[PDB]
Amino acid sequence: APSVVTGVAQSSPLTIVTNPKEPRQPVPASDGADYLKTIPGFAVIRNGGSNGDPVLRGMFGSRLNILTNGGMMLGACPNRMDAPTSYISPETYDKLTVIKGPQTVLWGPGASAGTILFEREPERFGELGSRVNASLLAGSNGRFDKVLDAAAGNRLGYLRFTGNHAQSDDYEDGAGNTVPSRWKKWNGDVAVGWTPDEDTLIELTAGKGDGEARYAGRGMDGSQFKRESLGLRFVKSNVSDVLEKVEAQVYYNYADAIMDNFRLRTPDPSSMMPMPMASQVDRRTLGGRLAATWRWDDFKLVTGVDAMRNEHRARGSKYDMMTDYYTDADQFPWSKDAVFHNYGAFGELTWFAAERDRLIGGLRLDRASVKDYRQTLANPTANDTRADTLPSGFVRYEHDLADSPTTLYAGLGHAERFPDYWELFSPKRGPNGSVNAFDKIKPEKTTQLDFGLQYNGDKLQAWASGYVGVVQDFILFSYREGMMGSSTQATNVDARIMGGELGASYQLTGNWKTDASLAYAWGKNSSDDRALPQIPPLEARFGLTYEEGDWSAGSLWRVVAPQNRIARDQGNVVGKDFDKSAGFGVFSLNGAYRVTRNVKLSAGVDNLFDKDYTEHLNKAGDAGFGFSANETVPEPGRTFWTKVDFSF
Ligand SMILES: [Cu+2]
Repeated sequence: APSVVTGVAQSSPLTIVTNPKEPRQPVPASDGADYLKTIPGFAVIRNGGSNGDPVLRGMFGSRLNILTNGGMMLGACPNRMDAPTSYISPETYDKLTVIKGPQTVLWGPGASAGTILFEREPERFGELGSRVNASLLAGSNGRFDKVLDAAAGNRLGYLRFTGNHAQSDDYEDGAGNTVPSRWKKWNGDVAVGWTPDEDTLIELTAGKGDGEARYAGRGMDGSQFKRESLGLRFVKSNVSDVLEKVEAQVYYNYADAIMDNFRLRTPDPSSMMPMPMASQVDRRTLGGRLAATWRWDDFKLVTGVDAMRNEHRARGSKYDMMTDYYTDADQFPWSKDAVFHNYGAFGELTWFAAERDRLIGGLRLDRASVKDYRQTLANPTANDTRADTLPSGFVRYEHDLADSPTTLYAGLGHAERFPDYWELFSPKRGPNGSVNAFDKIKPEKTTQLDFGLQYNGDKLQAWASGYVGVVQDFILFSYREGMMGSSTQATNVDARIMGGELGASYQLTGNWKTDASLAYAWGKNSSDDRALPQIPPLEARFGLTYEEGDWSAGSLWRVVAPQNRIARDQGNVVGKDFDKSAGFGVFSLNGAYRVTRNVKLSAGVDNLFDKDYTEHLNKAGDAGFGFSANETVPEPGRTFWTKVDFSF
């Protein structure tokens, strides 16, 4: 029976696995963050119509470790207008995996909050054959998506093409105002795979993508988000009796971004930027991974190394005051400001004691350097390099109850994250006493305890996952004051965090089903005896479902508490806290019909009751567009969408 997705269970301890090709009930804006909105734990900062910044249990930014096909794609805007999830079209992947908390060491450094894994799976052709999947979505406000996934091959290897094109106009809020929010996005990507015998795979991949998006939050819109990307991966299997797998992969991703104030808006003569202005930035990322999995019937061991160089450059437009001329950014040389390296080694080990007891541990050690290539701002850290060695690891114990189909789990984790591009270069001020941020921001050290349970019964599925943690040298942003616009200062503080997520799924009759989910996050700034900023409020979802093995309808109610813990004028590189937030409820409806084996119809109405509201985390709306300099960007009002999936 064909459904429409509205939440995801925790399928295993701390681990959520979904297929991002299923329709989702608050229809996602064709980016990475909106596909995480359905998973309890995740909030999204809103910037406009798309390209939100994702947040997991209140943690922001590089604390989330988002990988696409094992590789890592970093954007270039100093103010994270193109966060790593903005280059992702989840409709083109096949699997989405979320691992909550510092509880894997297999996928790179600094995963304090969690790991997110969008991946393509290799084809499985036997005889000579072909396969086409395609989808079309029309919705309110000029929403149109077009998605294609096609492949061909036999048992010796395959060609696969995936690609999408998606766009929408400005949406409107619960009060009929239109919000600066149009966007456009395309992606094209090729993969060639060689399977010379059943144990061997060599796959080669490349693609490009591009997009634009109007940003209600910011003083500039994204007129270009160019992506060029390349990858190679080698996998052998059954190398020996113990050696079960050897994986090597190299990835190259390149981001090339243009933000300006004149292509998607007109400059605004009251603001700090009253003339046409364009900012061009790029980000070149090269990395790879080598890994061996060993298996001997009571133990599994995975050992590997991984590396990563990333480079960052900028160049602006000019504008002559006495001529009204305007020279563009591409008429000038790129100016490097930062290069980052990381090398790491890792080991993860599982013990299958009995069949109701499981022990997992992992360790990883990291060498992480950054060089500051800025010559001026003169620059007291010009051409300075700095590094650190960061041990990280975790232990998880899982035990199944002999009685019921219940699983309990507890785990302890410790993660050290080196500061990222935004934490060292983007803040105009560093800590009191510092020459700048690059010199003094210390790495972040998180120590967290994760616990929860699973119940998979006949009519009743349920899961919970809680966390408690301290964070030493949490990298906090303080906007505090303005002097020519708002300027930030990065600092290090100690903090306490705690929260959890739970959910439940009950089968009423054979056709009727209802589910629920709750998500909480709490955070204290222990160094200053106040709350942590940018924490989302407690939130709850209720769904009702009718399936008749041919077609289904669904109802959804999202209920969100107010947030009364705020730390005004503090936050991250993207947003600051200003006001306690109002709660709200939003109701939604969906159906689905299987027309034939190949053609599946879906449709929904989002926010049926046209609620006027704003999430706590959304950006502070511009004021060049009519906002009171602090009101946050409003969520869309009533919206309809319809989608056809065909798989011939
Ligand atoms: Cu920008």
